[PDB]
Order: sequence, then C-alpha cells, then structure tokens
Amino acid sequence: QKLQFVLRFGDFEDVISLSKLNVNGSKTTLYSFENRYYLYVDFCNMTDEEVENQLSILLEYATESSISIHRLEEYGKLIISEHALETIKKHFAS
Amino acid sequence: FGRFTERAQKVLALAQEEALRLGHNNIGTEHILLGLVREGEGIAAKALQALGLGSEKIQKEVESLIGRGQEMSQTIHYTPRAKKVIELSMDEARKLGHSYVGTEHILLGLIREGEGVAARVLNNLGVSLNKARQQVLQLLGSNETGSSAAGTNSNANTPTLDSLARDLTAIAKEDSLDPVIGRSKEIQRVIEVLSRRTKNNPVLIGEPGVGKTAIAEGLAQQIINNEVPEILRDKRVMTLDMGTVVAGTKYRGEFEDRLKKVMDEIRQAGNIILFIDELHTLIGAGGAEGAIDASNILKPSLARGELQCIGATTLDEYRKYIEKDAALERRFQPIQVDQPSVDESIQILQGLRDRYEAHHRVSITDDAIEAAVKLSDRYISDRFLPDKAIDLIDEAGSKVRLRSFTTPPNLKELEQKLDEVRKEKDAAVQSQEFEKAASLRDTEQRLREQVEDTKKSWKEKQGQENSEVTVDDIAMVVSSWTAQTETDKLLNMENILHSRVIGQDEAVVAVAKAVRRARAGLKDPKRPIGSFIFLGPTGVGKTELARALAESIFGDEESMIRIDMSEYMEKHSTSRLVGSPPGYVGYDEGGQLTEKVRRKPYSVVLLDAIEKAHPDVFNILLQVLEDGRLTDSKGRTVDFRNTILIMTSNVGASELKRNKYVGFNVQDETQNHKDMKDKVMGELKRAFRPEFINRIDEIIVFHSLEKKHLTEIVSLMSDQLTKRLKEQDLSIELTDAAKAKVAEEGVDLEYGARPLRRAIQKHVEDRLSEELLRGNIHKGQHIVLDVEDGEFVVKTTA
Amino acid sequence: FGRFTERAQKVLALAQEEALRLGHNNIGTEHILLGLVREGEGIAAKALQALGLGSEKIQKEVESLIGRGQEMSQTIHYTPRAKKVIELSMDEARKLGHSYVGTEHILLGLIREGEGVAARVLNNLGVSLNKARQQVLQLLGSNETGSSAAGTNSNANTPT
Repeated sequence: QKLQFVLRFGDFEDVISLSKLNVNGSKTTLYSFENRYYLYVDFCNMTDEEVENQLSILLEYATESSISIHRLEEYGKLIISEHALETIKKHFAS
Repeated sequence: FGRFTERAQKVLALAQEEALRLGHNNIGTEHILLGLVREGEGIAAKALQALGLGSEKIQKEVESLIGRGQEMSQTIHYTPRAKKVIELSMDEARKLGHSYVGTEHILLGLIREGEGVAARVLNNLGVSLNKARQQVLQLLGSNETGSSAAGTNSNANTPTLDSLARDLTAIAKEDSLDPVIGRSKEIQRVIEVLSRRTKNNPVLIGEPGVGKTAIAEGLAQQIINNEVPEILRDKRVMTLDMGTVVAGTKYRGEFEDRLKKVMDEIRQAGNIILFIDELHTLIGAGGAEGAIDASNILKPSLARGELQCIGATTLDEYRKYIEKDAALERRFQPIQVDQPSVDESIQILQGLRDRYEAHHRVSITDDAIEAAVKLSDRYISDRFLPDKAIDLIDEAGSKVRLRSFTTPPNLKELEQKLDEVRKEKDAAVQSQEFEKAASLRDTEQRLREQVEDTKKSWKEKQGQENSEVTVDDIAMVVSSWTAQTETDKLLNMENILHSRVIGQDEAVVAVAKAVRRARAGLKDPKRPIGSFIFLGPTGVGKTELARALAESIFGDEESMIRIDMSEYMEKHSTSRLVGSPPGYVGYDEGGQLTEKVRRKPYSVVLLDAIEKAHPDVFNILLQVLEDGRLTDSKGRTVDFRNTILIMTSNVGASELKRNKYVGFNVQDETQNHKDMKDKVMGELKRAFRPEFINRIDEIIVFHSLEKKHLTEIVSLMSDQLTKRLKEQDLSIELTDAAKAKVAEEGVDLEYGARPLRRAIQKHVEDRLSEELLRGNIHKGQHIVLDVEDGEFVVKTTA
Repeated sequence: FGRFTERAQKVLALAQEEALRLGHNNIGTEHILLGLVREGEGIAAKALQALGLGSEKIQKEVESLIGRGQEMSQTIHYTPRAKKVIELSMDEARKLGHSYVGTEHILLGLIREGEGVAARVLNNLGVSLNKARQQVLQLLGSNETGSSAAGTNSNANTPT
C-alpha cells in the first residue's frame, strides 16, 4: 500500500483545515492545479495501516486524486512545497 | 429527494454523534459505518451484523483510522465523501424499493460509494465490500401492493392478452390508479352499448379535451363491478395501442400483418373487451385519406363482437364510420361525453396542488386555485378550463418563492458577501498573499457556516410558500400571457391606453372600460373581450388604440393583428360579365385572417375600414361576436372569446370629417358629435347589418385632433425621436414650441393621428439631419429644436 | 501556432547557444538535442535524463558528429531538420493537449524527426528513439480543468 499519495483538496480553506492538526512526520507538498489545491502527501516511513490511518484524517478534509504525481512534477504549480501543511497553518489560518 | 424514509435519516444522524463522540470535525465515512450498525436492525445495520461487524468491531477499527480527537467538531456537517454516499443511495433506492429512501440503500449505496475510512473498516474486519452490499440486498422482497404472487389461474386467455398492450385493470389491481374526476356520463352509456351482441361496440364522441383516458379509468372500474349484463361478465379488458405495433417496424405491411393476427387472437370473443384509441386512423373512411385502411379487417372485427370495442373518437371522426356500412354502421353508436365542469375543474387542481409538495410552493391557497380557473376562461381563453389553471397555479407556485431571492428576509445578502470573499481570498491564494489570503479565507469560511445555518433559515421560504399559490400571483401569470399584474391593467386601463393614445381620449376611456368589463368577467365566455366599430377620420387614435391595448394588457406593445377589410370589399368591386372573379371572402374565411389571429390567440384584431366591405364579411365577424369562435381552416374552432376585435370604419365619413373639434369651439364639438353619431352610425349600419351592430358591443366615434389631442401625440413621437438617438449617444429635444409646430399638420378634419409621423419626420429627422451634417449641432451635445419666429430654429445647448 | 508555451521556445534557444558553442552555421539537430537536455527538467529535458542521456553524454557524441567548427554561425537559424522538429512538436502538443506548445511535444516531435543528428546521438548512447518518446509521454498524466476522476453518485439517472 502506497505511502505517498497525490490528493486533491478543493477550496484553499480545506488545505488549512487539514494543516491545523496534520503534518505527521510526513512531508506534504501543495500545488494549485486546476485552480483547486492538490497536496502530494508523503508519509515518510509509516506502515501501510499507519498511512491509511493518517490519510483517513487528511481525507476528512479532502479526497484522494487518481492523478499521478508526475503530471504535477512537470506542468504543475506550487503554493508551498514540501512543508505545505506546516506553512499553511501559520500563514493561512491565523 | 422526493422526501425519504426514516431509516436513511436515522443511520445518518448516528454518524453525526460518532463525529463528536470520537472527535471529528466533519463527520467522516468512518462514522457513516458506525451509524449504520448502530441503527441495529436497519437493512444496512442488520446486514453488518451478518457480516460479523458489530458497532464495536467497526469502532475498534474506526478509532484507529481517525477517531481522536477533533471533539471541537469544526463545521459538523458531513464529509463530501459521506454526502456522495447519500446521493448514491437515493437513486439506488429509486432502484431498489424506496422512493422514500431508507437504510438498505444506505449500506448498499455505501458499498457502491465505497471509499476512504468506511471501506477500510470492512476490508480490515474480514468483510468484502460487496459481501456487505449483498447482505443488504438479500433482505429485500415485494413491496408493490397487490403483488407478491404465488397463485395461478386461467388458460385460453394466454395467446391473445400478451402482445400488446396496456391493461387499466392491472394497474388498478396494483392500485396506483387515481380515478380521477368525472367525466361521468360516458361511462353509463358504455355498458348498455357493450353487453350486447349483434353490434356490441360503444363509441365515445368529442371532448378530447378532458384527457380521454381518464374516462377510461371510469370504464375499467364499471366493467368489473358489478351492475353489468351477462356477456359483460367473464370479460377480460385489453387496451389497444397504436404505439406498440408501430415501434420496431418501418413498412406498413408489417403493421397490418401483426394487426390481422391480433384481430384473429381477439377470438376470445364474448369474453374480451377491446379499447381502440384514435379509431378513425385505422378505419380510413372518406375524405382524401382518413389514414391507414386497417378498416377492411377491423370493421368485421368490430361487427363480430370479437373485437367488441369502445371507440374513442372526436367531432368529425364519427362521419368516418357512419359513412361505411354495415360493419362500421353496425359498429359505431354514439354516446354523450362530459368533463368535470368549471367548478369541478378547480377541484381536480386542488387535489394535486397539495401533491406539488415535490415543489412545495402550493399546496394551497384554495382562493388562488379558484382564481386560476375562473380568470382563465376570459384570460387566454382557448383551452380547457382546468389545464389553463394549473399553469397559473404552478407558475405562481414558484413566483413568490422567486420573491425569496431578494427581499423578504433577504438573508441572501449573507451569501452575497460569502461569494465576494472567496474571490478576494482565491485570487490571494493564487498570488500569495499568504496571510493576505488567510484573512480573506477566514472572512469566507465565517460566511460559509453562517450561510449553511441561514440556508436552513431558508426553510422559512417553505413555511412562506407551500401554502399560498397567491390569488394575485396566479392572476399575474394569466396576465403574463394575457389580482397582481392584471388589476393594475384593469383599474388603470384608460390611463394606460391614454398614455399611448392621446388621439381621442374620449374613445380611450370607453375602450378601456369595455375590455375591462369582459376582462373582469361578466360577458358571455363565447364572445371576444371587445367587439367594436371605430368611426372617425381614420388613424385618429383608432389604429393607435389597438396598439395601446396590446401595450396595456400583455406588456408587449404589439400583440395586435391588422387586416384591411376594404381589400376584401366585394361591395363595389367583384367581377364583370366575362371578366374573371376574385376570391375575397374565401381568402379571409378560408385561411388568411383566421390563421394569423390564431398565432397570438389573444390579440387585438384590427379590421380596418369594414364599411367598405359587403354585409357578408360581417356574418363571419358575427361568429366571433356570437360564438367566441371562428370556424375555419381544417375544421378548427379558434376561440375568439380571447381576442379583442376592433373594426374601423367611416362611411358617414363627411360627418366624421366635420367631427368634434374644440379648436373650432366647444359647441362645434358636440354638434359635430351629435351629427356624426347619427348619420355616421346609420351609414355604418347601412354598410353593416343592424344584426351585426346587435352583437357588436360599442360603436366608438373618433374625432380628428380637436386642438388638444395632437401636440401630446406629437410630443410622444417627437420624444420617441429624441429617445431613439440618445441610446447611441445623441441628445436632441424638440421644445414644446417645436412639438407644437409639428402637431399642426394633422388638424385636418379628414386626417387622424396618422399624418403625425410625416411631421415628426419633416420637422425633427429632416430638419436636424441637414444641420448635423453641416455641424450646427452634433453628437451628445443638446440640440434644441425650438420655434422662435413661427418657424424652427435649432439652437444648441450643452 | 495559436501561440506557444515557453518550454518549447526554451529548449529551442539553447540550440542557438549550442550553434556557436560548437560552431554550427545553421544550428543542427545535435544542438537541439543538447538544447532539450540543457533545459534540464522540462518534459523533453527530463525524459532524456531518465534514459541516462545527460547533456554530457549527449555532447560527447554531438561534438564527434558535427561539433566543430562553423563558429562563424552563418545566419544562425535552424537547419530544416531542426525546423521540422518544431512543426512536429506543435502537433505532438495537439497530441498531448496544449495549444500553447511545450517540452514533451518537442522531444516527442524529435523522435518523429528521427533523421536528425540528435536522433543518431541517442541510438548511439544506447537509447532507442521511442524509448525516449515514451519517456516524454510518461511524465504526463492529465492536465484537465475540472475533472480528475474517482468518486461518483446516483444510479437511477442512468437509462435516460
């Protein structure tokens, strides 16, 4: 079970919602793509169950895009990369 | 949607509890699962207990996926995931026994919409998602009343009853049938006519026009129970439908092959009843073509009583059976049709008013329903008296719910803000503007929860509207076509007609009141909203008033036909010794006039100079005046109980062109008046028939622009001039001094308010244009046409 | 045409740089190849790095084909081959929706334009021309503008 997912979050406020109690040792990278904000979440060294666990919470605030990470890697657009949730809690909540 | 069963709502609310109880902001899919199983013996709930998944077993999994610890429960409405499970289940309950959606569908729908946290719980608890969906499914059974079959009956009936087609009895033994409301009198007349032998076939004539099949539900019911003669027992009832036969085939030959075969299987005779809708098409009799001549087989089928049948036919159709014999004149037999009378009409409406609770804006008011009907007969005015009605009911049955989306509480303003935020926010999120998006976001989401809270404060527009149709509302919708937007039209009619015609104000108030009489109801509903003859100089206010009526009543300036009868004269010009004849009355009756007025069914029909037409034209008009119908082209009755017939005239012309004229004194008005209102009204009658005038409501006499009619018509035309150039950015004005000089062209006894156009053209268009081109006046700057010496002088003003 | 994405133009101008850098009168396909891989992580560029074709690896081959020494760089516009790679790319961008045409399409267009000096570089550097065209393609997914699949509702709605 993949420990890294490419997720779509709707309105920006959703990214924030997720952020304010999730980061979880897991670098997470935030795109704006199709104007809605995608987050490519990377659970770093979390077990499959642990990842589904963590990821549940995330998907309380969003859904998990089918979209492959490499579409993003080429033609994407960043909002905060690699520390996406963490930064958003500061600057987007508050 | 369409309102739901408890079981759904119940599993759902249990989700919201698990949200806060486990600490979740948005009540996730993990809670929906807990919700299902906590509803115990819900089909969903029950299913999970089979799967081995208890509330416990699920929850053990659940707390390990989200669980903790958003006990704050920020914006506790669902996850969109969970909302999807609900949308899916609803339709999957439409699919699987439940219009009103319950539990079964929710687990079933859950599996279908099997995602996130929910999904993972069952596949972790050793249960395949479809094993769960199975489980819900296998706890289904029959719920269609009158059905749950396990019995057996009858034999010989088999080959026949299959084919083809609808069976009114079946749906009435599954009883989904709505009676509805009679249309009673056909139904007795069938059973005498249908327990016969030699001829055995009823034939229902006319009124199509009630929804004939409603009468059929009558028939169904009485042929079963219980006053019926002996051959009308051991009967089985088949409806024959043209549609099933034609479907899947192209060529005519295939339809006939099947039809010969069907009539043969119809051998269940003396035990079978056949209902033949649109009987004429098959019989094909007379005319130039009565359609597919199945008749050859069908006529003996009807005659034999094998295809002992009930014929659903119309006014003209009867001809095409009684013309054939002796198996269409040994088949046909007429019976007297009725509908649910004008008061009854209202009642049908009311019965299904309440059933637009899938529309929730009416359910009631009764008085408004009553209005729907009563107002419709004169306010367009060409259909059956309940159908008209329901369009009003239902229109108005949104119209006040439309008044929601502005002021009444207008907590629409909240939403108005919330949007604007998102924008600011959004664009800020795109630029970043991080914390500069943040506060906008916050302003947004502030708005959002507040919105969602006031969106179920906008249950108040349901508590506002699902009484009330509004009488006034309903009236407004009839007027939209044709209280609210009709009584301002009624009450101020003279004023409104006056605002477009100043050409004879005398005339305006008279016309106003006559239209208003009929349109307020007290005229036979078999006569136009106005018959008139308009005497006068021509175009005095005459044409213009026809226009002004269209303008006042319909909210469209023109919804007004206009034919000159002097072209269909046949009064001083038809034909000569060996010279060819014309067709004139044939042209008006035979198609032209009638077709045109049929297009806008309500329309001010303006028949110019009808006194130059012979007495024969008037007879046709007389049919409008009597019938409120005109009978024309391909056997149509075009209901002229709608229309405002306005006929212009002048045949006592001299007196009408020596008409009222205050500019020649007040005492020149009432003795030109008194003179024209008798010699004209008798040259009018001499150019009509007194019989014509006897069903024409009023003869209005118009008088050339007395002193006093003119400069205000001119100041509208001259102003209409000044207004059509302003849109494209050019300011012209004719002063009152210049509007006066323009008005002078028609002061003529002979002319009406028709020459006025020429004088606006001459004094405004032409006068300005030769000055705009030379640069005495220009674009956007104000161009004053004034009189300063008894002649125009164009001055310029900023 | 219909106006282009940067990524196209960006891979392209680096060819012109390469024109003078090895001396090419009209800037051959070998310079276009270098252009792609020196544009780094554009889809064309990125692709080549996957197959193992770095700018270095390429350039080693490249200088040994033409390379030297038309440093005069006579007229410095493209070679007709190199112009073709662009004509092709426009269509390889029709192919991978982009009215404004960018990088993938250019490597894809290159493969199409396999005549080139560029093409010969990759088949010498142990990379099939289609192994590269593949490579450009597989760094895409779907751009879309509102769709992204997964998750639906409603059932009864189907037949109508």
